[PDB]
Amino acid sequence: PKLLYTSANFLGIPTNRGQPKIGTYQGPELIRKSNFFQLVAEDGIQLTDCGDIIPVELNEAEDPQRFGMKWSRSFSLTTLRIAERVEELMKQSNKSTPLVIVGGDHSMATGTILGHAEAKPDLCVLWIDAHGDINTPLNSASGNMHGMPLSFLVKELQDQIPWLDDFEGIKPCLNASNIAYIGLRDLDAHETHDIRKHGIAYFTMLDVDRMGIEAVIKEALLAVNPRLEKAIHLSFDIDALDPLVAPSTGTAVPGGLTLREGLRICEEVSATGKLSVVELAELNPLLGSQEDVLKTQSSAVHILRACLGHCRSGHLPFKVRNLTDQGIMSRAAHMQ
Amino acid sequence: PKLLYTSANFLGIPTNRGQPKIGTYQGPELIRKSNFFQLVAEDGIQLTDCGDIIPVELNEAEDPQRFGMKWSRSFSLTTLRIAERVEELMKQSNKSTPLVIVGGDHSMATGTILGHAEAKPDLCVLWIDAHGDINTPLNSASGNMHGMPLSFLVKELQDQIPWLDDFEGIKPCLNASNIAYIGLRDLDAHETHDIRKHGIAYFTMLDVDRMGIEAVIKEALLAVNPRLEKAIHLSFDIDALDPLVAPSTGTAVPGGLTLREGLRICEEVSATGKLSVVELAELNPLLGSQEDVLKTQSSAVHILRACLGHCRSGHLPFKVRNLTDQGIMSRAAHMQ
Amino acid sequence: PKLLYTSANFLGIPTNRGQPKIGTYQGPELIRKSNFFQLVAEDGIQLTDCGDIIPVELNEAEDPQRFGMKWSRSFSLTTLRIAERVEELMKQSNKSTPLVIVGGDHSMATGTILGHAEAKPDLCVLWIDAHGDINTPLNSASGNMHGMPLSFLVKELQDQIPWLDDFEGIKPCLNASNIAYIGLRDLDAHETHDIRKHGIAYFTMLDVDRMGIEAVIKEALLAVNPRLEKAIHLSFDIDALDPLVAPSTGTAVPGGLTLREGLRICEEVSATGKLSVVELAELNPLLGSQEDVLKTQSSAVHILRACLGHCRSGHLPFKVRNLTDQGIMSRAAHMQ
Ligand SMILES: N=C(NO)NCC[C@H](N)C(=O)O
Ligand SMILES: N=C(NO)NCC[C@H](N)C(=O)O
Ligand SMILES: N=C(NO)NCC[C@H](N)C(=O)O
Ligand SMILES: [Mn+2]
Ligand SMILES: [Mn+2]
Ligand SMILES: [Mn+2]
Ligand SMILES: [Mn+2]
Ligand SMILES: [Mn+2]
Ligand SMILES: [Mn+2]
Repeated sequence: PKLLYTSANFLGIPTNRGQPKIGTYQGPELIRKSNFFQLVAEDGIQLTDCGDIIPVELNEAEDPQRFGMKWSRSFSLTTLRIAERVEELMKQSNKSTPLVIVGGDHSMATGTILGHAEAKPDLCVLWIDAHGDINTPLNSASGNMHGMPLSFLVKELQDQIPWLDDFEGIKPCLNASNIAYIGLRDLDAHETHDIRKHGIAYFTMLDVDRMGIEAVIKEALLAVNPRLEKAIHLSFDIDALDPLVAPSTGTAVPGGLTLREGLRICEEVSATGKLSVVELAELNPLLGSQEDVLKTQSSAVHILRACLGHCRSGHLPFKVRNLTDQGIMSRAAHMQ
Repeated sequence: PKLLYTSANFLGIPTNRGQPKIGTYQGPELIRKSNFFQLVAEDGIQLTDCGDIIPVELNEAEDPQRFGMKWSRSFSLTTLRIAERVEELMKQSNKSTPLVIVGGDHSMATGTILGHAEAKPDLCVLWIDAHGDINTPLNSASGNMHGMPLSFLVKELQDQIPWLDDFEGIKPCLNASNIAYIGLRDLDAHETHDIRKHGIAYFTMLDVDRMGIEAVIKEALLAVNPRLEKAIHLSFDIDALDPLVAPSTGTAVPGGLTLREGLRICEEVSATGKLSVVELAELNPLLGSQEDVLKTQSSAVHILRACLGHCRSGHLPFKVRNLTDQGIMSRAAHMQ
Repeated sequence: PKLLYTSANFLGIPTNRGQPKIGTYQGPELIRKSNFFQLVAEDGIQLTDCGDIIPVELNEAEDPQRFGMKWSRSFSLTTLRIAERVEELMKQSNKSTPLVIVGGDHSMATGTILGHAEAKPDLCVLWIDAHGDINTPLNSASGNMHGMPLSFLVKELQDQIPWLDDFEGIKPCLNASNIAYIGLRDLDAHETHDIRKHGIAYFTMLDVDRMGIEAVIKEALLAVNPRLEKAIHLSFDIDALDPLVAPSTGTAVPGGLTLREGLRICEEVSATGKLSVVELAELNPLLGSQEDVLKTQSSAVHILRACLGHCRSGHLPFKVRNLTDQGIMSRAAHMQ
């Protein structure tokens, strides 16, 4: 059989300074420890583990609050380290070779999209999330960076981003028109304001309920990738899925996507042939029971396999086995 | 932004004599103890806690079985106390001001609808429930009052209600044509008989499966509130939701509404502008594990927020924050 | 009211040599121990417990591996014992009288279909399962018989079945065109190859997602039972349902049918009037927590009740109770 993607790269980013619950740094390990790699090879894909990006984690004294942001210099230093590594991987990829990134809290997305856009400036972004993650710093109630990662990247938002020297190299590489959200159900007011003002395509769980996921996917792809010309950066927050199916995550919100709805998003996005980067964020194996962690891990693996082209309707074998070749008598043969 | 309802009243009714499992009396506390009030205020709604109705709970000697009914004089005395309090609240409400009632087992509905109809005689009732709760007393296998509350209220059923002096003030204020059921999946035979005989609109989980919830809501509202002329009494039994999402309740039945389907019912009913009373019944925080109770509580809060107009697609902020007003340099400003 | 089936037979088959996890032999007991029998009688169906089939379980020395198969002589001996008993029951059934079989691992299906086809050679098979269970022996990675049961039965597969004397009486009684799958999401490559090559109708969770269960059922029935002329053998693997709703089973796969989707399959299949045999496979009450076992048991009972005609929209009573006959004064009567 033929594959859309025959090889793929894998990268861990154990960010944990974007939100205060310890454990998202164990995200990549949660996936490495799974049968993910084995299942992908069983499908005929050559998957290369490119290791982990080491985040910059400064101490309290070196990284005081600034404009309410917690760990903002850790954030900016990490953003640039991430961007550099992703850019480098995406350029040696130039059948494309998708990069699979396992986080880590969602604050990594500023860095991953930054680097990705360097290699492929024309990209679009599909943001699968219960949350907007597009708070500008003075509007954030939490001061957690994992709630702001897109705001630094969107050109139309720059008049609401306070200036900092160490953020200078974080160049806004996205237009509002290049992003589509699926799964929203917990926007902060100011996000709603920005999303509506600048016309960012979004499809909330309400849209998913009224339209159905099949149409929502079609609409999202239509909105930001009409003729499949652009590379896709698929940013998948695990908390988009329902807590019944992904409990081990920092900010669970009831009424989420079913696993199946999530698989459909990924299957469709994979099948475009334009999946350039997929990142899975906000796994925290330190949250919930042991069985919660397994449910979450399992959901992540199915989700990630779908992204690489796994087909729930089955895969043909590489060589068809035949009974005679082993010198073995078949029942049909025997009946003579 | 504008709201359909800018204020709202909140009332607890800790009924527990309608069914034998202790704990539904802790229902209202389960919700007060939650972030419900905070979330509602965050949406710009002024919510007034009107306290709890104290139920009449007689002892065994004072309240023997009568026609098989358990605690029927506690029921009738409580029905009148409830009716009086609700009538009083709904008249000082005369942008309507919705009343949110947290139970308590479902037997409270005889009282709440009675009083509600006093203030607004022309109402319709949307009954969201896995059960009919319309057993007449000699047909009830359990003798539990929470399985009979509508039978006393429906005019066409009065020839099957045995007469009791203390029930005289429970005047049948509903026509069969004023009620619509959504969510049914466990009707007793005699309920099925009555529901079909007198032509009560009903939509079972089977209808929900074949029609989809969007159409079922439209049909229900069409059946009992064609042009949105009537006040709506929305009686929401928590056990309508699936046990996976509301386990802490006395008579759980598998195959229920998803949380999302429930939210859609409430969102639609809210958006009519006719939500006059909403009541949530059969929470029992004494049932199930600690995590079961949290799941149930959480579902109740999302459900109740939807009823008051909460929007999963987001809310605009009351004042838009701007970076310059604080004397702060934006990144866009800096780039000159 | 009228019933499609007024009586029914019940048979346990505690197979456990088709897969290595101990406990599927407790399947039938799990259902007998439930309120299943009571609920069915409450619907007006006369259900006769025909006891259990005793499987042949040979020791290691007597049953070595052959062509990789584990316990293949236990399998063949059991297949014939099952076939004989089912044939006998289905002939004394000649309003049909459905046979309800509770397993037991799925390897029993070779025997049950064999015997069923003896009594009703013209049957079709609806296979509800996350798995294909149609591996030929040299293609099986596990060597577990519960993954092969259909391969011995399908005429087009016989050139890939190795001959064994003790399998001679296992006569291939099915054509590829007589089988339809619903629920697939974990086919082995060689199954996919066979299913596509010989044109077996199949509807995976992907089809269920895109088409919706209502259409998938219609298509399946169209594919193998166009004008409802054929008896239906409904082979229901509990692991077709989602692990959230049937956790206690040996090979759980995420992203399954909802309980409701499963009920719809059964309701539709029941309503054809052609439900001849229904079998439920792969219950293992030795797996999972106590609450997992209850969830699974409960799902099985609802599923099996649906198969026998249970209606979620309610059942009429056998005799309508009337208030006057007991010499009792109604409220309506009193108001004169
Ligand atoms: N887990 C997430 N987003 O994906 N949290 C964001 C929460 C909130 N919007 C904030 O700024 O903190
Ligand atoms: N929880 C409920 N209804 O909402 N129980 C009612 C059970 C049954 N119909 C009865 O009369 O007791
Ligand atoms: N539980 C099941 N099928 O229903 N297991 C089959 C697993 C696999 N296809 C095999 O041959 O072992
Ligand atoms: Mn996020
Ligand atoms: Mn999120
Ligand atoms: Mn109720
Ligand atoms: Mn109920
Ligand atoms: Mn099976
Ligand atoms: Mn299976």
